[PDB]
Formats: sequence, structure tokens, C-alpha cells
Amino acid sequence: MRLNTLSPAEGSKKAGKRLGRGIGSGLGKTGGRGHKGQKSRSGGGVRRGFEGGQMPLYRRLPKFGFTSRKAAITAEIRLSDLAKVEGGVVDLNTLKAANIIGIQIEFAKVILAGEVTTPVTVRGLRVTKGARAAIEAAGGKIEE
Amino acid sequence: PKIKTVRGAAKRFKKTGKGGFKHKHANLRHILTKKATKRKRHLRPKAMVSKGDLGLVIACLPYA
Amino acid sequence: MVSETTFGRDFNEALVHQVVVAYAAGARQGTRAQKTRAEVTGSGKKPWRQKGTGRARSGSIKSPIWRSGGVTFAARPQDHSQKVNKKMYRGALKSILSELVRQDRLIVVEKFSVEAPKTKLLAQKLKDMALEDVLIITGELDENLFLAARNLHKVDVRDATGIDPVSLIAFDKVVMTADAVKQVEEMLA
Amino acid sequence: ARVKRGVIARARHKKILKQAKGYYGARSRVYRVAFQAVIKAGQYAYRDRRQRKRQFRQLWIARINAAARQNGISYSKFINGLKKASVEIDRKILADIAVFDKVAFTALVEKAKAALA
RNA sequence: UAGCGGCGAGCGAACGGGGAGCAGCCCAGAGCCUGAAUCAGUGUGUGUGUUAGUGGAAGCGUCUGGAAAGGCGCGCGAUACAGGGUGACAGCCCCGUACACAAAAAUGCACAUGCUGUGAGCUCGAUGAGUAGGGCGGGACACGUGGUAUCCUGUCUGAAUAUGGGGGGACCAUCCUCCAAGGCUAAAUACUCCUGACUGACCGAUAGUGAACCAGUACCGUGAGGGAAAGGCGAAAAGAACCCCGGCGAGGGGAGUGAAAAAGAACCUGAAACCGUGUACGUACAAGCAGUGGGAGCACGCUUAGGCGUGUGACUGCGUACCUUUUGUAUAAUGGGUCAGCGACUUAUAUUCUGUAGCAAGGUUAACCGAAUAGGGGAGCCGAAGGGAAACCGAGUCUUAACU
RNA sequence: GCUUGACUGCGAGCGUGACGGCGCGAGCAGGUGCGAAAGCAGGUCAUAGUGAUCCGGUGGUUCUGAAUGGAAGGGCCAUC
Ligand SMILES: [K+]
Ligand SMILES: [K+]
Ligand SMILES: [K+]
Ligand SMILES: [K+]
Ligand SMILES: [K+]
Ligand SMILES: [K+]
Ligand SMILES: [K+]
Ligand SMILES: [K+]
Ligand SMILES: [K+]
Ligand SMILES: [K+]
Ligand SMILES: [K+]
Ligand SMILES: [K+]
Ligand SMILES: [K+]
Ligand SMILES: [K+]
Ligand SMILES: [K+]
Ligand SMILES: [Mg+2]
Ligand SMILES: [Mg+2]
Ligand SMILES: [Mg+2]
Ligand SMILES: [Mg+2]
Ligand SMILES: [Mg+2]
Ligand SMILES: [Mg+2]
Ligand SMILES: [Mg+2]
Ligand SMILES: [Mg+2]
Ligand SMILES: [Mg+2]
Ligand SMILES: [Mg+2]
Ligand SMILES: [Mg+2]
Ligand SMILES: [Mg+2]
Ligand SMILES: [Mg+2]
Ligand SMILES: [Mg+2]
Ligand SMILES: [Mg+2]
Ligand SMILES: [Mg+2]
Ligand SMILES: [Mg+2]
Ligand SMILES: [Mg+2]
Ligand SMILES: [Mg+2]
Ligand SMILES: [Mg+2]
Ligand SMILES: [Mg+2]
Ligand SMILES: [Mg+2]
Ligand SMILES: [Mg+2]
Ligand SMILES: [Mg+2]
Ligand SMILES: [Mg+2]
Ligand SMILES: [Mg+2]
Ligand SMILES: [Mg+2]
Ligand SMILES: [Mg+2]
Ligand SMILES: [Mg+2]
Ligand SMILES: [Mg+2]
Ligand SMILES: [Mg+2]
Ligand SMILES: [Mg+2]
Ligand SMILES: [Mg+2]
Ligand SMILES: [Mg+2]
Ligand SMILES: [Mg+2]
Ligand SMILES: [Mg+2]
Ligand SMILES: [Mg+2]
Ligand SMILES: [Mg+2]
Ligand SMILES: [Mg+2]
Ligand SMILES: [Mg+2]
Ligand SMILES: [Mg+2]
Ligand SMILES: [Mg+2]
Ligand SMILES: [Mg+2]
Repeated sequence: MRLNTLSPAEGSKKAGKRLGRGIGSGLGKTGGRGHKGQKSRSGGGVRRGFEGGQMPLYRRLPKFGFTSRKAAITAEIRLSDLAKVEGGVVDLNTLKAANIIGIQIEFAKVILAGEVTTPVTVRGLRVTKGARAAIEAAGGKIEE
Repeated sequence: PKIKTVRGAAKRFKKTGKGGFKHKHANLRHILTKKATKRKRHLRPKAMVSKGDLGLVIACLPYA
Repeated sequence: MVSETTFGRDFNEALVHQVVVAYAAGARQGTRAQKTRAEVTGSGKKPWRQKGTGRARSGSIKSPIWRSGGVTFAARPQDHSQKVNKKMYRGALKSILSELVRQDRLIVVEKFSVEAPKTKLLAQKLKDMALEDVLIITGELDENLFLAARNLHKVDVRDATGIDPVSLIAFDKVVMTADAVKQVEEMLA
Repeated sequence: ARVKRGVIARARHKKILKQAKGYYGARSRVYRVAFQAVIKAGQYAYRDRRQRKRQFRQLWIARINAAARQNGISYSKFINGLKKASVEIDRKILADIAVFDKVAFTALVEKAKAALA
């Protein structure tokens, strides 16, 4: 093991394309750009979504919906997360302390995702019908 | 710098569970009286972006 | 065997390679530049008219085609530093330390010291141990051993905190105080 | 990491100019011309490895024809006769015999004549 | 991201969080008590920097060579093996370097202590009006007048002033929060004409500054302004006494110096195009991309004594350069007089895919702290759940009064 | 003659398009007309009679509602 006996893993270091370095390379002359047109040019090529002047898809289709401000401050808690809080009480504050939800989350819902195997008190959070069954199955309480 | 979302595309397409995009159908803004109820009814639900167009949508929505 | 996960794991060459390369990349200063056609000193005057003179059309005296012109893709100062994942760094160190043990290049001592800050003392101490090119790793920074080792080019004296993967590989042997081993284990877990 | 091209460029140009020795004028002196000359020399040499096989067969056939007609038979009948005699001696050897051992060529003609008659 | 946006191209926050750094005050006024607090100014000391410096270890023999620092042998210093120089590559030859010291005089800074301004503290108060706000026109806010808050004001107006007023994104109520129309304020931040030291997977004379050189010069331009080319003898000038040809030339030949002068100043190396002299072979009855395949002869070398090799190439088959551009080019389409040097897919950041490595239902940290490529820092980001425009529901959800 | 199936929600499956789209459709739910009944009817013998998106209008719908209650504005459905 010396500085001149270390190799990278096979396949880890592919050589970069070098365009315009002769016939042998396979990328000589035009450098893989073909012949002429806008796409051959330095800085050449049409913007994203441009379809040649045809009304593009993102303009011929209608806008829909609005963005909810409430959704940004609402989170989902997995059953797996219930055992990651300290003390076995799952509140908004205990989830925030355990870094399960962000600090600005005002509303949180426990869903049936993953599993729970401890008696956890859930307080102040919504709970799905499946999550409620799972929490109660493992001896927990859903305080509203 | 960060790629900029094409904001018009972000108002037209929502990404689905398997990474497709839903959109609202064209042809249901106006000139509705002449259109059959059946035609309009089929235009109400959201539809998926077709394979030909996904490349164009993905380009426009790098942070979708 | 000390911890087996630290001192008796397989040599992951690919991982060690990445961390060694990253280390050398981290040593690069990356201080240089050339002048683009924007930065070469000269006028923006078109050297001669577009048409009629019989010459190739010219636009700038600073064209990179021209003698004295800009460099087409003039270098800027670069940061060549790579990210090494904490776990990949620590993983590489464990692989290195484990190989040093397998290759009989790690020697452990209870104590390593010299009396005065005198290069002659350390030189004599080292040649008694059949050592010449050696990284000496101590629990703490000792003044006298450091000063004694300074003028010996083949010898380097570190604390446990200042181990690096290149130095572990570079030096023929690595002397570690028993205290340094405790600290390096604590480091790597 | 600036790379000067002089040493490598020189070596490449010299390699081509060495292959262009003997060529007329700019073709043995001037890289641009010598390079074209060397490429064309290679194209011709490729072509003429095939043509050589054609030209030598053509030469052998002409000589066999001459030698056969000295012995009172055409080339075309001679070859047909040897084939009917089951003689597998090829044209290179027949043409060589035709020149260097005329009596053995006469014996081949006699064998060929016997096979046809 | 939210938004803004011929809702196009594009533009693009804030709240909140993690860090760096942190510092508060005064007037709109009298009275009491006094000059006490704190920074300014101008001195004396006091250390401590700066502007010259001082000391600073240890090697010889032999070999090659013009020369030793190289080889070889045997020593020695090292808080000094940074670096430079010396006739080739020197820890020990020299200058340094580590380290330890130094200021008559001037001066930066940090304090200690006079002097002259400076006023602390307490009670009593007081609380910035052509202002806030408005109408019109503009501008600024990520925010293009929009449903448009907020800020600024050219124009016209115009409050309440603490029992009051501002703001909380049209607006109103409620609640919360703050106090405009007076002012000052260090640090974290930005920059480098300039000085010192140090560093570079930066350049090495067409590069690197335009400028390695007497370069912003020569030169060009009325002027603003434009703007070059041009480095290297040798270790040491020992830079060639003297002689000879020549015009008391140029230039040269000797001699001498030197390791070398084919290092002689038109000077290290000394490529190529281009131009010559010499030799071998061919070539004056012969038609074309000049080669290629075949091939005699001649010359010169060589080991069957033989063929072989090297040069040449009579004669002969085949054979219309290259690049570009094109349906298609010997094309009478394009480009190139030749050589040499230089000359074109990069860099940064974001994003996706592939490979590869780590870890794995987790993965990873950013700024920053840290002399620390370590270690700390999990603020964040991505992922483990989706459906719906959304509220919301959730392994479902949406659709619909309800789904086969 | 009697009528409003020129219905509302959906839709197996299929045709035709680069796409945006366009077309055909039995059957299911609700409610309806005609017929004694089987049944037939989601416009017209069929194939032309058309215009994306943006912006804005009108009606419905507390889906949203920038401290909170409202509102404005936005969304969604119908339509211009
Ligand atoms: K390509
Ligand atoms: K050392
Ligand atoms: K010696
Ligand atoms: K030296
Ligand atoms: K006003
Ligand atoms: K108030
Ligand atoms: K210049
Ligand atoms: K220059
Ligand atoms: K020929
Ligand atoms: K053409
Ligand atoms: K022409
Ligand atoms: K990439
Ligand atoms: K990867
Ligand atoms: K379903
Ligand atoms: K029905
Ligand atoms: Mg190709
Ligand atoms: Mg081209
Ligand atoms: Mg074309
Ligand atoms: Mg093309
Ligand atoms: Mg361009
Ligand atoms: Mg967090
Ligand atoms: Mg509508
Ligand atoms: Mg330059
Ligand atoms: Mg780190
Ligand atoms: Mg170089
Ligand atoms: Mg030549
Ligand atoms: Mg000394
Ligand atoms: Mg020399
Ligand atoms: Mg006030
Ligand atoms: Mg105001
Ligand atoms: Mg005003
Ligand atoms: Mg107003
Ligand atoms: Mg305005
Ligand atoms: Mg207000
Ligand atoms: Mg230069
Ligand atoms: Mg040079
Ligand atoms: Mg003379
Ligand atoms: Mg010479
Ligand atoms: Mg000179
Ligand atoms: Mg020299
Ligand atoms: Mg020379
Ligand atoms: Mg004739
Ligand atoms: Mg003749
Ligand atoms: Mg001729
Ligand atoms: Mg011919
Ligand atoms: Mg043409
Ligand atoms: Mg042709
Ligand atoms: Mg022609
Ligand atoms: Mg031509
Ligand atoms: Mg011609
Ligand atoms: Mg042309
Ligand atoms: Mg030309
Ligand atoms: Mg979701
Ligand atoms: Mg009809
Ligand atoms: Mg009809
Ligand atoms: Mg608009
Ligand atoms: Mg509200
Ligand atoms: Mg509000």
C-alpha cells in the first residue's frame, strides 16, 4: 500500500469526450453536432419548451388550481416516527424536538405508514383510522 | 446558478406518484354551448401527459 | 484484536484511492489566470474593414486566433477541493490502519520521547529501532520531540488528532504511542 | 498546464516526410503535399496487392498459352485437358515449367492431349 | 418556493431557522446636586511594534572531469536539510536559515497618570405639523394598477397629537404590536494604487503584463487615441598580442585564449521551409495527380560465394491531389505559396441519467467554529405516501347523490 | 298522435392522431318520454357548419380566506 500502488475501482473513471481532435476519435471535425443549422452553432439551440413556433404544450393547456398556504404548514407523521420522540408523548412540540417535522409545521397527521410497537400517547394531532387502530393495538392512546 | 422553473408550466402540470404529470384538458374554457355534454364531460377529469411530450414538460419543470 | 473494525478490516482500495485523491486535491492552491479576449490590453477597434481588402475578416486585435490575443478559455482561480463523506473518510482511515498492521508497518509503543530538543537524540533513538522513514504519532504535542524531528526530512511527528490518510501511506513505518492508539480508536469508533 | 506542441508536431511531420523519400519536388519536402502523397501511395499499395495477383496470373496464362501453342494446343484446351487428366499443377508452376523445363511442359501437353482425345 | 409576468421571455421575495458580530445613546428643559460618568484634545511615563543592525553550528580523503557540490570511502552539525550562490547536483565553501539579541533618533499602538475642555446622577417634566393621511402624476417595493397593502414625492391639500397615533398586504370590526414627522453610534461587511513576507499540479520569450530588453518607448495619428518588435558568448573576458591577403577596408586565413571558437561577440542548442557544392544512378522519340504493382541495368556495401542489402529506376499494368460543400466534384465550385510556432466543445453553478464508492429506511450536512483536508456544526435538503384545485382524507384518494 | 333522451353522472372496450386533440361505444346509476309490450331515445341518414391558451365577464359553490371573524381576490362547476 503506497501512493504509487492505489488504483480507482474499474468503471469509476470514464474519460471525457474531447471533440474536434481528428478522424480516429470519432468526434473529429463537426464534434458530434452534424452539419449546419442552429444546433451546430456556438450558443445555438432553442429554449426549453420551444416547439418551432407551434403553440407549446405548456401554453396550449389551461392553468388549473391554486396553491394552499395551509398545506405548507401541514405534515404527515409515519408510525415509525412515533418511537423517535423522547418520552413516548407525540405532540407537535415533541415531533419538532425530534426533528420529525419542521419548526413552522402547525398541523400534523399520523398515517398508517411503517409500524409501531410501543404505547405512545398521541396528543393534539389528527390520526388516520388505520393509524389509530395501530397505535391502540400497541397499547397507545389518541388524545385529541 | 439554480435552474429556473418555467413558471407557466408549473401552473399547468402536477407531478404524479410514478413521476408522470397530470394536466387539465384543453377545450373547456369557452364556446361551450355548441359542444356536446359527452365531449365536455370527458374533458373535465385531469389527464396524463403523453410519452411524446414528457421530455418537453420535464425540461420545463426541473424541480417538480 | 484494540478494535477489530478499526485495525482488522479488509483493504477497500477504491475507497482509500478516493480519499487519497481528495486529500491531494485539497492541497491544491488553484491560483492562476490567463486573459480572455476581454482582458487583454488593447482597443476594440476593428483592425480593418469587413470587406474589400483581400484579408481574412478581423474583429478584435484580442482574438484568440491572433498572436498576443486572448486565451480562448482563459483559466480563472479554481477551488479543487472535493467533498469526502465523513463515513468514507473514516472508512478509508480504518482500511489504511488495518493494512499497516497486516503489512507490519504500524509499530505501537507505550511511550515515545526524547529528553532534550536535540535532533541527534531522535536520530539515535530511531536508528536503534531500525527506523529511518517514520510517522511518529503521539497522544499530545510534545515540544522537544517536535523540535528534534523538524530537521529530519524522513521523520514526521504528529498528535493523534492530526493523522491524515496520505501520511499513513507515505511513510514507510508508523510509530503510534499506546495513548495515540486509544485516541485513534475513539476517533474512528 | 500549458503544453507546447513543437517536439510532438516535429516527430509526426518527420514520420510522414520519411515515408515520402524519393518523391518529386514538394512531395518529398513539404508536409502538406507529402502527407497527401503518402496517403495516396498507401491507397495504391492496398489496391495493388489485389492487382498483383491478377497481373501475375495474367502473365502465367499468356506464357502457358505460348508454350501450349508451341506444342500444338491452345491454352483453353490445355487447361481443360489437364483438368480431365486430374493434374492440379497451378498456372504459376506451369508457366515456370514452360520457361525452364520445356520437355516437362511437352509431357504435360501430351498428358492433356491424351485426356481430351 | 410564494408570487410577479404581452401569466410570454423572463423577474423572483418574505416569514422562519442556522451562523459571524454584538452596544447602545443623546437633543426637543428646566430644577436640584455639582462638575463626579464617558469619550475627545494636548503632555509625561510605561511597556510593546516599526523605521538601520548583531552573533548564528558542522568535511575531509580519493575517482572522473576544464572545473566537483557528482561517484566512492570515512566523519560531523541539526530548535539550522527554508532558499540562494559558488567552474556539474553542497546540511558542514559562501550568503543565509533555526535560534538568540539590538536603537542615538523619529514614530504606530496599548495602558498608567496630570492639565484643559466634556459634563454623570436624581426628581419634575416634555415627546419632532405644512407632518401623518388624502386627490392627481410618477417612481420604489420580487409585486408590470392589479382586488394592491407598504415606502418616496412633482403638484393640490391636510389631521389627531398619548383620553392620541402607525402597522398587521384591498377594506371593516376585534385583538395584538409599535410610537413617524430630530440626531449620533463600534464590530461582523467591501476594496487594494501601494509596502513586506510567503505560496502555486500558474507562464517560461508568438507564452506570461502591451512592456523579462531604457515600453506606454519607437512608430502611427491634427487630436482624443492607437501602439510594436526586441532575452541567452563563456566558469571566468581569458572578448582573439602577433603574422598574412585586402582599400592603413569589409571579410577571411593562421597564431593565441578556452573544456569547447562548427562558444568569436550576425555568439547556448541550432529544427523546417528555402538555397548551394560534391558523389551514385537516371534523364535529350517523350505525353497527363508524378505514385503504386511489376522490373532490367548501373554503383556501392555484405557472413551460402553466394545471394542479399542500400541508392537509382530504363521499360511496363493500374492510376484525374487534399479540404469543404453537396443529389453529385479531377472538377473549370470553396480554401490553402511553403515552413515553423500559435489557433476552436471550456469554466462555474444547478439539474437529470449512467458508472463507481460509502452508508442504508435512512443518506448527507451548509454557513460557521476549528491552526486543524480532522473533529464539531443536522439549520437544512433528499427519501421512506399518495390522492385531490382545495379543505381534507390517507394505503388509499378523487370523481359522483352513489358507483357495477 | 303524444312528447323533451337536444337528459345529469359515468363508462368495458375500440378507432384516429407527433402532440394538443377528435371520434365510436355497449353497459352501470339517477331521473324522463313514447309504446299494450318487446323495446327505443344521451339530438338530426352519415361525413363540413370551426378557434388552443392567456386575460376578463356572469351565475353557482363558505374549497381557499396573509393576526382572528368576515370580506376582497383566488379555486372548483356551469357559461360568455
Ligand atoms: K451528438
Ligand atoms: K521532520
Ligand atoms: K568528492
Ligand atoms: K547550498
Ligand atoms: K402630502
Ligand atoms: K393600536
Ligand atoms: K496591446
Ligand atoms: K507583445
Ligand atoms: K509506372
Ligand atoms: K452548391
Ligand atoms: K467561383
Ligand atoms: K452531470
Ligand atoms: K451515484
Ligand atoms: K379506485
Ligand atoms: K337510463
Ligand atoms: Mg462518425
Ligand atoms: Mg461545416
Ligand atoms: Mg442542411
Ligand atoms: Mg442539425
Ligand atoms: Mg457567438
Ligand atoms: Mg430540522
Ligand atoms: Mg370556466
Ligand atoms: Mg497573451
Ligand atoms: Mg466536516
Ligand atoms: Mg511549461
Ligand atoms: Mg529533404
Ligand atoms: Mg553560519
Ligand atoms: Mg555545464
Ligand atoms: Mg414622536
Ligand atoms: Mg404611513
Ligand atoms: Mg403623502
Ligand atoms: Mg393610499
Ligand atoms: Mg407607481
Ligand atoms: Mg393598514
Ligand atoms: Mg511578450
Ligand atoms: Mg526560444
Ligand atoms: Mg580583421
Ligand atoms: Mg557544434
Ligand atoms: Mg552581439
Ligand atoms: Mg551552458
Ligand atoms: Mg549557435
Ligand atoms: Mg517516332
Ligand atoms: Mg532516349
Ligand atoms: Mg509533358
Ligand atoms: Mg494510365
Ligand atoms: Mg449544386
Ligand atoms: Mg469523379
Ligand atoms: Mg465541371
Ligand atoms: Mg479547385
Ligand atoms: Mg485546371
Ligand atoms: Mg462559398
Ligand atoms: Mg486561393
Ligand atoms: Mg402528499
Ligand atoms: Mg331528419
Ligand atoms: Mg345531413
Ligand atoms: Mg396578462
Ligand atoms: Mg383574515
Ligand atoms: Mg390582514
